[PDB]
Amino acid sequence: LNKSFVKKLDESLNRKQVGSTNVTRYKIEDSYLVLAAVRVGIGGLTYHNGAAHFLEHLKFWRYGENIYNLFFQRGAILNAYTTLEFTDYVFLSKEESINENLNLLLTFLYHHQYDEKTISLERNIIINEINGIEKERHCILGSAESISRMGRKEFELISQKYYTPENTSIYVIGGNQDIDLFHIPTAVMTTQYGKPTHKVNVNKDMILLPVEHGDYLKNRMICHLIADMIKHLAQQLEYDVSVGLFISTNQHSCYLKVKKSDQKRFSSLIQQLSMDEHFIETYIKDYQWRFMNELVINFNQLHNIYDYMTEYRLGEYTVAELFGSLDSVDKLDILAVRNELINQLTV
Amino acid sequence: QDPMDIKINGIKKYTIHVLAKVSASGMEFTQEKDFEHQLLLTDMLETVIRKSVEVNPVLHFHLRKSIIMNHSYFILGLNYIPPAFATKNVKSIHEIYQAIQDVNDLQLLDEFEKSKEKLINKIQQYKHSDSHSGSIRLKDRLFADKKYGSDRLGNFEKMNKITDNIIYAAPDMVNKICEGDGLFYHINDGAIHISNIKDFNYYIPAVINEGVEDIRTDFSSILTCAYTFEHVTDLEREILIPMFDGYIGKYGHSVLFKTLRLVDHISSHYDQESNLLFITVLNQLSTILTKIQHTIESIEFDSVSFSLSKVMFENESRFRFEDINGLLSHVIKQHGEYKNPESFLKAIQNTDIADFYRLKANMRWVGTSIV
Repeated sequence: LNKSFVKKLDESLNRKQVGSTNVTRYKIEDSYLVLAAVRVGIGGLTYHNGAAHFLEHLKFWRYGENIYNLFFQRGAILNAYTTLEFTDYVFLSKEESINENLNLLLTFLYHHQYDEKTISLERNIIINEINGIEKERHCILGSAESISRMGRKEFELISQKYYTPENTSIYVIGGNQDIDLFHIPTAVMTTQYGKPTHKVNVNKDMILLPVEHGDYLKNRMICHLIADMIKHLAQQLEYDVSVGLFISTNQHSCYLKVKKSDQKRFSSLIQQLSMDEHFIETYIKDYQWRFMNELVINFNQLHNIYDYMTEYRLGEYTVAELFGSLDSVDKLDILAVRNELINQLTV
Repeated sequence: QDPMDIKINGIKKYTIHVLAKVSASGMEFTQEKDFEHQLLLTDMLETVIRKSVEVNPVLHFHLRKSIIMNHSYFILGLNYIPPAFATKNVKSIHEIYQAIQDVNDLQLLDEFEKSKEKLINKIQQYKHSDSHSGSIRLKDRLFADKKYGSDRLGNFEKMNKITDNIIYAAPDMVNKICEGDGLFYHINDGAIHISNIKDFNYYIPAVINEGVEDIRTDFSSILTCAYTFEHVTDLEREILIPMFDGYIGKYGHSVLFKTLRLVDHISSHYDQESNLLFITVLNQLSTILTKIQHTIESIEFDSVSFSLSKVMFENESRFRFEDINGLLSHVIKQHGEYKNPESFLKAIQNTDIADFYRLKANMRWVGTSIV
């Protein structure tokens, strides 16, 4: 029953090395489209000047060609976005075109030369974006002054250090064809630089509260659980505290984001969690049922499957290990994190 | 037993199964005098029934009074884990009916105010739009009936005056949902099953006021032009005209984008319910008006760009079919072989540029709204 469903998903989920990169594959029979995503380990936090987002705009150019226009003429829509720690390039297409579209994309991503006119043109575009969530957007975009302090030598050096197969994760969802090096020879287009070490520049009116008590997957379970508990308690009591999440693939810990003005109210709710002895145990059971229901529903949409691969590293971990981590969450884990949240708020 | 079992093969295998019932109300939604009452009771019923039915293995319960081509339908939907992958078997259609008939009236009264506020907010946000409101005013004057425009989600004054004595019309609604004749749809094991062959005849309102000008005075501008087509076939309404809308105002370097880039926030949408193609653009609007009109009047096509619009529209349809709800809505609404997604995709691939010139000859301007 439930065991056969988890086994059903895991037999279609695999991850293997292709060249010098890694490809996470989830095959779907009779799917109408196939989602391909290329995720490079560099985002708004890698450089606090908007450098990763700037590189994202430059990566669309190679020898005067624009890959968005090339994809568009092939009937495919290429979408790119920069987050705090990654830059994603995602597109949908029929499976027959996946191999050629993917190799064409990697051809642009592993190109490391950008002339001065392209750099200045994209800077003017990005300045218009800056002059045109909000803090995170402006942190990723950077400022007009910050991106004006970077030139060709910076962008080309950053490209060679970060835009490599070793610093790239590929996700292909849908269809039934496997991804191999013969069809994507760009997966060995390496530079002299290996995968860069995960350096995180996290930078005054908010606080960041860590959720770290267990393994990588366990921290996601507890972070979502406590955030949902606090929001529920803040509704009955009509607290007006916003609770943001910082859950990144390269972070072992998860984090709660709350306004420094709303700290007293959030602190009262955290201390209020352990009042009702049965509230934590019943909410964990409801979350475990809701988590499984959403996963079954979400595993029909291609982008939702991708979100599980990025947040829970599905592919490196099996679906069985995902539900095993979910089922291992007890009220003692919630109380242990509750104590560390109180100690963090206390000082 | 069902009279038929119309099994459509070649369907994407989803993680869930779906059982849906579509019950037809032959009278047009404009003819229904208790339209605001039926909407509110349906939402009250759905909320109460959801609490009893949305348990394992049922993942989502759906019950709405929807409008499909200017006709009201009761649509009941059930998404559930397949019995081979579920710890509990799903209830039968008889047990789902019994749950609807076992709904307590106090439970419905407990949802009256919340459902009323929910629907009131939907009416306001649908009318209070920055861009869509222009198309709402056009449809009101073009059709001389506010049910096609502002009152499409219900009249605000009628909905706001509803009291909780509406509970006495609940047996009538329960009877219509449970005993009214309808078609059953079942998605399971890479197939779509339909209980019977019956295509509900579409209805499109006729334009009564032709050549409408919404001269409106307000301070911060925006414009909206409406077009229609004559002798609209099913192929045009479902494929060709949606392709034409993407060709002129959506697909990359659209005809309107390039045209209006000379002046230097453009949007277009074809409303299948009203057979109206709207073009919305944010002093300078006076030149844009004549520029848009002359561009639509002298519109031309070519086979290379046409072939790209076919590919783009096929992939947009494929993306809708990826979602099991998008697939279900397609099979419910389409007629004949278009219910089959493969046949619908094949019909897109078989279109030719001569279809666009037939559409151009049948195209005309009907209204314009400027704020």
